[PDB]
Amino acid sequence: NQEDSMIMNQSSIDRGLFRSLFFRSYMDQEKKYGMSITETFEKPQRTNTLRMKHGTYDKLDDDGLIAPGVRVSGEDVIIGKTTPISSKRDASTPLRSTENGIVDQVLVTTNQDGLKFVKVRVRTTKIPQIGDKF
Amino acid sequence: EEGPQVKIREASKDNVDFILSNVDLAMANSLRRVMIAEIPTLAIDSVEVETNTTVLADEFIAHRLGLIPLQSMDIEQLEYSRDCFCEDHCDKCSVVLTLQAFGESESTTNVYSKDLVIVSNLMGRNIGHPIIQDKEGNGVLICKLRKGQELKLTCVAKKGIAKEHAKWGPAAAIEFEYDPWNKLKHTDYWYEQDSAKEWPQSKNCEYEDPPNEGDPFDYKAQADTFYMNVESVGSIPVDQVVVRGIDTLQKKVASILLALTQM
Amino acid sequence: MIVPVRCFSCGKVVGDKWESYLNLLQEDELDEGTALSRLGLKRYCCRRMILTHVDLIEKFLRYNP
Amino acid sequence: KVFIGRLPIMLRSKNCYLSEATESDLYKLKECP
Amino acid sequence: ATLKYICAECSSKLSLSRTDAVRCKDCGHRILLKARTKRLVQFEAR
Ligand SMILES: [Zn+2]
Ligand SMILES: [Zn+2]
Ligand SMILES: [Zn+2]
Repeated sequence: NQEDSMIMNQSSIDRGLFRSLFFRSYMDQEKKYGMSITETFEKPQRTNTLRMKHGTYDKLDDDGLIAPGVRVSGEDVIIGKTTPISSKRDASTPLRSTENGIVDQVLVTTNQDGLKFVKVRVRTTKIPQIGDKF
Repeated sequence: EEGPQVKIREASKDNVDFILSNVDLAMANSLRRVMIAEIPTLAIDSVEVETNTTVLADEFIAHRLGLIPLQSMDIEQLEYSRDCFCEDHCDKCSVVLTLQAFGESESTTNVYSKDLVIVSNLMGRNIGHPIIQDKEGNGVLICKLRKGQELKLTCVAKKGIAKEHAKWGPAAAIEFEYDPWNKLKHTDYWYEQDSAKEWPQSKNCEYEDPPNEGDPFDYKAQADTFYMNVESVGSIPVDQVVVRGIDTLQKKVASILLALTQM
Repeated sequence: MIVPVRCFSCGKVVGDKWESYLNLLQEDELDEGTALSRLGLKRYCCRRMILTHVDLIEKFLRYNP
Repeated sequence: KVFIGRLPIMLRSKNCYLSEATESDLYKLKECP
Repeated sequence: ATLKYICAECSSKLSLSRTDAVRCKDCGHRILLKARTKRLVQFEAR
């Protein structure tokens, strides 16, 4: 506890002492080229272009998304977007490398243009650590 | 009769107010230490979600569920899950529970520990039955459900101690006190003007006797007279928090002689 | 955000005693002081648990799904 | 007669919906009171 | 059973093909959530 620091009762943290939560959102759209060429929202796999990310696509369903409630890991795909060029480049968006957690809400709407908007949430239980600020 | 002896002052269902004399300061402390953690307890560990909707998240509700005290009587007849040979959990090491609630009522629907169901067969040992301190018979308020808030679960109850996590805490806060009349000089009493004139003389002080100034400093004095109040969770009935405590304090000693002989 | 199952410093099952504290004042017209003690709140650790907590859960229940 | 520019509106303001809407209407509008 | 998508407001099951109108089939609203990942989620009690 010297030069400003402090000791903590873990057998108390265990009950709910300074137990918290933290929720992160993710954004992406079904971006249009004009000539009715749109990025595809699904689960891409190699074939023609193979310009893809390295994470786990395997967790996502076939609407190019994980349904909320699944345990996300680290660098695994959360957003499945395929880039058509003149096939399967790819512009999929994965989990932030640092983070971990569970999917909270998988929101999908239409923008002012009507482009398949995605809003995924990453629900983590931040617990008192050996060097957290208080 | 024998060595260090007991003086039960008050007896109840969650408090054993007694006095311990002839014991070493250390022997008194080493049990107060043992009672807080190293006593086997059954409390949920692997909480499995089927469908959730509550205002609390998947792992939110899951944390509180392990904190629910369950009957821990014949816990020394069901081994630690780990020590069994099954695929994770079975009757030998675990007694599984479930909880299937839904916000039916137009009003709020309070999930209580009474709503829990012992699915995995108990095989004939008092265990997995929550501690209901409620008048209404409810016991341990889990959450609140409004509309179609459905909480479909699968809660596994394994063995464990508070050294692992306090949810297996067999006790709450054990009271510890000795040498009320400080004739052992165990404390440099703080005062602006006068010591006892500013410091309140303890309850447990009506059991030792006045110092009397016409006496020297008790240089030959040593500490006994251990005034303790044992606050039980109710998971283990009061007496066993003490008994299965003393017993498990001996086991760790007997383990050392055992280790000395393989050596 | 709802009753903590058990106190932090001690570990006494505070969980159930919420639905019993709410009425103890609403109904019995009592003060918080004797109402906390009427449940069995001796030491301040358990006292601060029931007293200085807010059941935010109800404000969240006031929504749709 | 003729429209000119889409001007953002302040939350709980003049032409804003929130301002008038009650606690119940808020817990219904899925907006925090 | 068979609920790929869900509405936030009225709360009504949907499911639509890749480009088959992001619209709840009662209230105009384009909103919607993606429902439960049926698969059982085991946890910790700590
Ligand atoms: Zn087993
Ligand atoms: Zn306490
Ligand atoms: Zn709708």
